[PDB]
Amino acid sequence: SGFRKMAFPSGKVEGCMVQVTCGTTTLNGLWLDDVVYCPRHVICTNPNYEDLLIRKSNHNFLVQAGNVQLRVIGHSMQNCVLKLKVDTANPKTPKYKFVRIQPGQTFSVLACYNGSPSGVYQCAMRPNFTIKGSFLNGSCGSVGFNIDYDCVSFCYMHHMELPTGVHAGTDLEGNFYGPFVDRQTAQAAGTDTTITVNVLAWLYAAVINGDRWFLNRFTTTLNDFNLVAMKYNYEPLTQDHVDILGPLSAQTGIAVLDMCASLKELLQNGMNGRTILGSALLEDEFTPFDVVRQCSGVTFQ
Amino acid sequence: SGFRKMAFPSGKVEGCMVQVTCGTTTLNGLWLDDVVYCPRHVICTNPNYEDLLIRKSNHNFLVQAGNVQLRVIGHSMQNCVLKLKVDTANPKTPKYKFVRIQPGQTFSVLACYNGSPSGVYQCAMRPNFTIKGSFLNGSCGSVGFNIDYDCVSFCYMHHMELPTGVHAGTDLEGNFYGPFVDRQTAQAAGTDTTITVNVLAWLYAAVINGDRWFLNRFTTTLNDFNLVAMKYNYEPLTQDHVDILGPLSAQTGIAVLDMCASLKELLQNGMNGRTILGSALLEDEFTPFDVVRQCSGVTFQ
Ligand SMILES: *[C@H](O)[C@H](C[C@@H]1CCNC1=O)NC(=O)[C@H](CC1CC1)NC(=O)[C@@H](NC(=O)OCc1ccccc1)C(C)(C)C
Ligand SMILES: *[C@H](O)[C@H](C[C@@H]1CCNC1=O)NC(=O)[C@H](CC1CC1)NC(=O)[C@@H](NC(=O)OCc1ccccc1)C(C)(C)C
Repeated sequence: SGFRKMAFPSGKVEGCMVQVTCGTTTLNGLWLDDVVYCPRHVICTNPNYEDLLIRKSNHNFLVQAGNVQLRVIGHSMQNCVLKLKVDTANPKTPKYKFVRIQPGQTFSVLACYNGSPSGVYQCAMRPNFTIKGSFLNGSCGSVGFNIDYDCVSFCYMHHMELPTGVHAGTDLEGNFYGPFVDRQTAQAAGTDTTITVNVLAWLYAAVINGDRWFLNRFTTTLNDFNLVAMKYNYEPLTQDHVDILGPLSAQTGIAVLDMCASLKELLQNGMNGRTILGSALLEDEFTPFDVVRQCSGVTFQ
Repeated sequence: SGFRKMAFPSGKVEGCMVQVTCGTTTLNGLWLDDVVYCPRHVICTNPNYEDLLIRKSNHNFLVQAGNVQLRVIGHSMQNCVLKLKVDTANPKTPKYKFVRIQPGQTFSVLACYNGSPSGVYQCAMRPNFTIKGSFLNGSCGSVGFNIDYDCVSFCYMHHMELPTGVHAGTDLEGNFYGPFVDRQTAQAAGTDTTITVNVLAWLYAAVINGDRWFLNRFTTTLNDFNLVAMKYNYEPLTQDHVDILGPLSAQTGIAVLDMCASLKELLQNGMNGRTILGSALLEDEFTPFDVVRQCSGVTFQ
């Protein structure tokens, strides 16, 4: 019992983190096989990164793997990431993949400074393609990831903080999530919405854990719910979302559209001082998979 | 910027987790040097664990270190933990200590099943010596820990779930936190309180992060605050607590007793639909150290 916002164990990723210093910029890099990936804004000196990178030399890049130097034997840029070719393959390279996630999906973040891990936490890709992380100067190059059995799917590399305190970054192929650029220009996040399928998943987690007070006799149609969703700045719920909530609906014996009726009432009436799973707000950064994973006990290695 | 409930990187602990099977009980163990620590209720068959342990043989204990067998060459019981002497020292043993924490202190939990890590999350030792964890059948033997630079301080080993869905366990010397026993007798948690110094720390985190709406002109004395604390089932605030909040008070320029006045108003008036750091409740599982750590970026290795 219990429900916590739970990150993946970070060991496999910790073994990949290195420090990349170039000029007076230090940030983190990800060392997989004989390549170190890091944000291209580590490059010296509106910037024109192809200009800037040709002025570079391999010896300009100081890569720190713990206390061991890594000799850079080549470099290239891939969209907004730099790939530093090094002469030693990381002996701790896990089985891995580069995946791009969808808004509403969750991942763990290993926050790092100077190539050293500070902490691990979970978050979601918001509908507006930002993440609500916890990142200070020097955190660039920290990565986000999911683990499936033994394989690390890297999905995020951190690049910048936007002026609402939210964060933006790229996939590991260097392509930004959202309409952001690695320029210290005026950029704004854009209007966010609540991830409806996740809120419903979390309501199922609450039921599995004994919070039942928000349940009701009522029911509703998918269209009548989506009419209320739009009013409260919730994302529309699709038949695919109803399908993915299926297993949770089966386990609890509450039909998806019934749990939607509960959410409608919660949206129109509030919680009246009650809490759900220790929260006084409707939580939307747990996916249906996160809930099943946590309430069935799937492990990794 | 940002504030997340952040766990320590779990790598150093992941390398210590093993599976201990004995009869039809499987749970987790902690493998440090040539000893495996696990809950003594793994023992066969109101139980009398000294009786039960003498009936035992070394070969009764199946210790799984990944896919490698560990031969048990001796066993002894230390309070409510078993120490299984094995013939191989764990080559991945970190620098470590066994520490007992105080109510109000926080730690990371590496939740494990069958010796394999499932996830990592942060929590606090409640004033009533329970923790609000996330634990399913098979999680016993999972540990809680803090990391200071390179040294892992183990503080918790998981043993049981109480009938409110909260969790109880021991330090690594086998001594329970709180008045609990490793007996499937009727046991109840006992009345909990809110950890006041932590709530104030979290309010300082909010100010550091730009939430300022709850701040006020007012002030108050330590005794007049503690009179309001007692009314709302908050722990009393001591001059020592005021002292530890000192650094946060300095950084923000808000005197501790002023932030107490803010908390009084929040207690008497509620939040009126506002949120603080993404919460509609007053959060009390961040210590002053957790806040400083996260808003200054301390790392580990
Ligand atoms: C890399 O270590 C840091 C991490 C960053 C610093 C504080 N929190 C963080 O996550 N990243 C950077 O320093 C960025 C480098 C730029 C991309 C090449 N810069 C920023 O994050 C930057 N934000 C920014 O310039 O974009 C928003 C903006 C700019 C101007 C006007 C309005 C909005 C800041 C200002 C945070 C350093
Ligand atoms: C070890 O893997 C499990 C972990 C436990 C199961 C579900 N969530 C958990 O954290 N621990 C046990 O199975 C415990 C072993 C007992 C200590 C020797 N048992 C329990 O946790 C047990 N709880 C319990 O017996 O105490 C509370 C109680 C008992 C009777 C009447 C009122 C209250 C349960 C019932 C959860 C298995």
